[PDB]
Amino acid sequence: FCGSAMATGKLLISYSPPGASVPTSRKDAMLGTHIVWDIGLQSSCVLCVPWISQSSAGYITCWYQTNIVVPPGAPTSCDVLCFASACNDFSVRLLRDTPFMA
Amino acid sequence: QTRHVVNFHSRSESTIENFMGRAACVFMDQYKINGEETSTDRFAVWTINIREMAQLRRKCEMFTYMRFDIEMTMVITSCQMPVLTHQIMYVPPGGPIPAKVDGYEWQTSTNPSVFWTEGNAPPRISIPFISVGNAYSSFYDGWSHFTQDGTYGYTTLNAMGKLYIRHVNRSSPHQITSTIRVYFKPKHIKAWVPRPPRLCPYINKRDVNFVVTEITDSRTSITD
Amino acid sequence: VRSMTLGNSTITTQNVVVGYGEWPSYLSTAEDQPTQPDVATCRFYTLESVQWEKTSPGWWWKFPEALKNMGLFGQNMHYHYLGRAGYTIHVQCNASKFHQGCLLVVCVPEAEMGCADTDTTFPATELTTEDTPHVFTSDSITGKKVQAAVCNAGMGVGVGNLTIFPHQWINLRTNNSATIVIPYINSVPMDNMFRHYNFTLMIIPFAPLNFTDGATAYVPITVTIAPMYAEYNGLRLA
Amino acid sequence: VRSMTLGNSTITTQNVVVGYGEWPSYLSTAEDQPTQPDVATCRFYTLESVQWEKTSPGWWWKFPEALKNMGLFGQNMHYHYLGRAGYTIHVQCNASKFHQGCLLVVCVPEAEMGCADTDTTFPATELTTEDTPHVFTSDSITGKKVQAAVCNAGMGVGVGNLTIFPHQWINLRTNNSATIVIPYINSVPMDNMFRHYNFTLMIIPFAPLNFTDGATAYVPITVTIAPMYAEYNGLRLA
Amino acid sequence: VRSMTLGNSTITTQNVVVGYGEWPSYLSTAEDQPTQPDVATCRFYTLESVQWEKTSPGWWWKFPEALKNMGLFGQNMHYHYLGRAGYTIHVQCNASKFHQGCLLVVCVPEAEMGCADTDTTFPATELTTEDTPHVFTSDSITGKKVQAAVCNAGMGVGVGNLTIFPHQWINLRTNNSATIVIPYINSVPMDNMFRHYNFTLMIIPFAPLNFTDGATAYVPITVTIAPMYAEYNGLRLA
Repeated sequence: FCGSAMATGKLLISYSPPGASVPTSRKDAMLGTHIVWDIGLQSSCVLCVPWISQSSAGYITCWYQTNIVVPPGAPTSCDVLCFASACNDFSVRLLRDTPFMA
Repeated sequence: QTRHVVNFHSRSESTIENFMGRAACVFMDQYKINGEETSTDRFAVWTINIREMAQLRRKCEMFTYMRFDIEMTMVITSCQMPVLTHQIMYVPPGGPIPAKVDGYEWQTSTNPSVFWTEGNAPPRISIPFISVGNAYSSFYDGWSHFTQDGTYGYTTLNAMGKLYIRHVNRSSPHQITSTIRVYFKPKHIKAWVPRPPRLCPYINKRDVNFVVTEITDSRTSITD
Repeated sequence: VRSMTLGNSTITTQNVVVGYGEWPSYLSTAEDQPTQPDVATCRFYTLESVQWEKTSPGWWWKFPEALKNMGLFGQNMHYHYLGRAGYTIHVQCNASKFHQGCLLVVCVPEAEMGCADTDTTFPATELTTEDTPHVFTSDSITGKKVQAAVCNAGMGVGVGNLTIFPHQWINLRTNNSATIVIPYINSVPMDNMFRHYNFTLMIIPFAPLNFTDGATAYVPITVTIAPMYAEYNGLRLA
Repeated sequence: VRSMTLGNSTITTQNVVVGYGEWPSYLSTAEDQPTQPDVATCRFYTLESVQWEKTSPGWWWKFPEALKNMGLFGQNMHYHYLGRAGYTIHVQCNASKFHQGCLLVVCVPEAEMGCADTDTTFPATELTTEDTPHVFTSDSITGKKVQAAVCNAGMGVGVGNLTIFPHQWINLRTNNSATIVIPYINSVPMDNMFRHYNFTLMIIPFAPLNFTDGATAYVPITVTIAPMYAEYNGLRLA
Repeated sequence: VRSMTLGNSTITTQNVVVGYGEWPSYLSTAEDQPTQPDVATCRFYTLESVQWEKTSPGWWWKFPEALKNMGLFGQNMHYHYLGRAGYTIHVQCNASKFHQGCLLVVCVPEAEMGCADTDTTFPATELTTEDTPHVFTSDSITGKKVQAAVCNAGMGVGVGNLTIFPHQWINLRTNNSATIVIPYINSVPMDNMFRHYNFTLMIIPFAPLNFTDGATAYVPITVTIAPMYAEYNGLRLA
């Protein structure tokens, strides 16, 4: 969370399994897998998404649990950066040519 | 296709030697046998560098520094006679080059060359780590000539040599047009200083110049 | 900062008021045998966040049936007609440093509330709207509904001395979070979860919210309930 | 708060990202003998502070020759034609508590940058202006200079995955200071300090600066470099 | 007479053919983690009884998805997209003492069946009608459906030498009950339960039913499946 040091709110980060459908509402995301990430306490919440392979995948949605509460001095609109890597160890087998290069 | 349980645990195919050490064709060229006694179309050149084709060039730019033996195997054909014998002369970085098919450089004892006659297995010539430094540099943020002169980005440490190829047959009754395919392969390869992958397409084979490309493919909204 | 997790629900927290000095527990017969779900049920059910403005008089939720549409706990209410639970209730406020105010977070077992115009009753959809809270009012109201005026919260008592119950103050000067554990207060070991409202979580702002013309015009109050030690009747034969 | 001192230069600091897990060290022959200055050279060379506004796209410095006019280190570059060093780089931001933003402080060894309009080169004064930084741009540019558009920082790579190098995030919510130690990455043990730029300290704002109409319209970023374990060639006979 | 019970399902039974000499078992990684339901799932799912007349040619069920509407096992198929199970299959016949006949109760893993008029396919609702069985036919048939003629059961093999699979004869002279345990034969440890039919329980009368003009004109065949050691993928984070 790259907002102010005075901005405070909650975000609800839901994960859908690879077969399931996306939550259409915040309550339906709360009934599945989620983490109510309090911004005012910690500013960096870490996941670890399993069952990621190919040879119809999951979803990382994010919801307003609460709005961003801000004092009169700090700005109202903030940003959230995301990151991604291999969680513990990663398995990979069959080498090929990349599609990007032409 | 369908999403299967891809259950196994292996990273032997992700090591550097199992990622870079793969033979790829890097040089097609034609060269005749007769006519035009002073011509440049009777032999091949190919200054050896990793910046030959963009598929391999992209893999060498994962890493800043790397050192490796190279083991190339040529695949020589012919069109249109006797049985033909070829010559693949590798000159080192410090080495004289021929100007014509009948130059005296071809007889230099310090330029190793294979004499492959047609019909046998393809000729294989292996070249060790030549460079003056301790590794080949994929990128060189620097100037060849001191005091910020011309020729940006080209160091002389990552010079690998050249590969002059000709027929040894002096003449022929008719025209024979041979085609050579050089199969470059890194060997015993080490690599230092990883580096983010290339995003933009390549422009030229001696520079890093590029057109500003978008990061990823766009989608409609942030939530779809 | 402690990141509690239960099942597949993780919240981020920042002292617990154990209600009546007791921690919820199981009931421990072959004539009547309880079923202990344990699986799921115990996860955190975060309700919808509630905006607290300068003119908000209060809120109340009536449990156990406030969770009647909340997942497996709200689905085991329809298959078993007897049950009991513990309901750890976290109440954050995540206001700023320039906001001021104070809340009474109290649980009030057996809050029998009174109708707005007496000599009649209310249509039973005025006590509870499952997930969403019924607000109080600042003055008296009429009509076939709950007399929801503060100073006489629901029961005809003084709202100031509502502190006799398991409570916690949320003074935005000092703290923001409250947590209450309510170990199933009832006169029968198991009761139906749709007829009987075991307790009434009501959040009442004593000192009103105040701020200046630059801050956000509200403070969202987040309510999270974890049904602990929920056990039900048996459905199998003996 | 730790008040580090080196020689006759003291700074005031507030965790170190050791680049590639190695601390700089000396090279350990009578055919070629290095000279270790130790004296001076190791002191802190604070560059000019850089104002970070809402519309700043980034900056870059090219070392070792960014210090080419900095004291004895910038004078030993003219007398010895071979050298190596370590360059502890502190990057403070000293913003307020109401400012928000985020920086990527990355070092990028061997940042070979690309010309703005390809098929030609740039006049060598576009990569570096010794002490002062070349800024990036928000969009594409033309002319005989460096293609300094972010999202393709200098090298034609994605600017988001520039985190593979020795980096440090400066999130003004949490921290303000960064420190990176870069143990002389090169393919030859010693190289000339005017031809070759060993690394490129580039500071890139991912989340832009934001504030309200009362704060200062900028945040000054302070860069401090300490050349560690600098050693040169020998000038004496053998 | 043994009265087996599993969960809340008790049947009354009267030797087990363990398929391929192996008893089903669990799969025993943090990159992919299975969930073992154990609770429910293992109970007996009695299908609808099937009347066996003198002119019945046979039946087949395609599992695992024959249980796609059977309780929690048929509901965990919709929430998890990977799974495996064991399927103890009891087949009673409860005929009289004056009825005669013989059945082949065989399981046939990977029964890829052929279309009735080749050069085309069938509309995927011809292989399975969840709970109810598709009957065979006594002669050849046409149309976009399964070639369900016995002597070429589904696969183009001889129906007599279908005994290579896990089988059991039900000779009404001697016995009436069959039980087969099929330990999840597949080439991948877990597979989707709607795409792939792991095996095909087909009951084929070799010797036809016969009786006189006083007995009941049919013999009801009762099929009961207990999914053993069912495990699924994980839905939680790691």
